[PDB]
Amino acid sequence: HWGYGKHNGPEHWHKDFPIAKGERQSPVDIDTHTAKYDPSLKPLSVSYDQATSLRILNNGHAFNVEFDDSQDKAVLKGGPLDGTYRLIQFHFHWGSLDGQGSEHTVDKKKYAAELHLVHWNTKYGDFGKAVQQPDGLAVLGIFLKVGSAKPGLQKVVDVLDSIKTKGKSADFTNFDPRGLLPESLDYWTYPGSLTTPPLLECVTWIVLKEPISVSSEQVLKFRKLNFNGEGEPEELMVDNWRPAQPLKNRQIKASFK
Ligand SMILES: Nc1cc(C(F)(F)F)c(S(N)(=O)=O)cc1S(N)(=O)=O
Ligand SMILES: [Zn+2]
Repeated sequence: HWGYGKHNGPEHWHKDFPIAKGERQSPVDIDTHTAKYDPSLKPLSVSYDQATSLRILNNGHAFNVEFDDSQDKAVLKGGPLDGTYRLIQFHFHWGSLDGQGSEHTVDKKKYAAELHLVHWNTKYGDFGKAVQQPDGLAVLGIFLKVGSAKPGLQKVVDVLDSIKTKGKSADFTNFDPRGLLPESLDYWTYPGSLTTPPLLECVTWIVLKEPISVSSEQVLKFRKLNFNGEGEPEELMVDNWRPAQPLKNRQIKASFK
């Protein structure tokens, strides 16, 4: 199965998923001097007040905090988006050390981790159908740097002990994702793909410029998770990030000057 190891990592994915070498793959390096401010971009709208979390799951490569997307509650609109995108889940990518972990990079700078809030275009009916469309998903990416603790992230941190190994899940209701957002919604956007297999090119990426700060203790607990299943040799869940891919025929647009 695909993973992030030497024999099943990012450099191997193309064999089972040829699209890995496609024309709009993610992540990418964001060259802040080449990104162009775009006035055609409408205001970004993040409406998470009615978000309903359900549970958290360790899927063997990261952990997903799932939400009830059977109704329009937590939605992302505006910005480069047309229509309404419903929040289905969020997860993170992190490193073994503070100097690495993020998937997107800024002027080649790697952050300690990266938060991905995944949303799907409601005009497609369901997530499975949305991922087969060029504009099926919108992922809001947020960088994490080590410094002060992020109060809104602690609830996630303290439940990780209960889902240490692959396949384990735990009830995770009443979690408010608004607590993971930085002050500014300034962002960069470009057409890309899922950063994990099947690497489908169905994502409109919206990466926030302002990172949130998390404590060393908080990220340390992320690093205590396991890639392996219960009762198997321990393989710490770290460095579950895909490196920057060729930008190719794409221009990254900035919402700010
Ligand atoms: N866009 C998306 C969709 C999924 C999906 F699988 F849920 F579809 C995942 S996953 N494998 O980590 O859950 C990850 C992403 S990402 N890293 O591009 O934000
Ligand atoms: Zn991701």
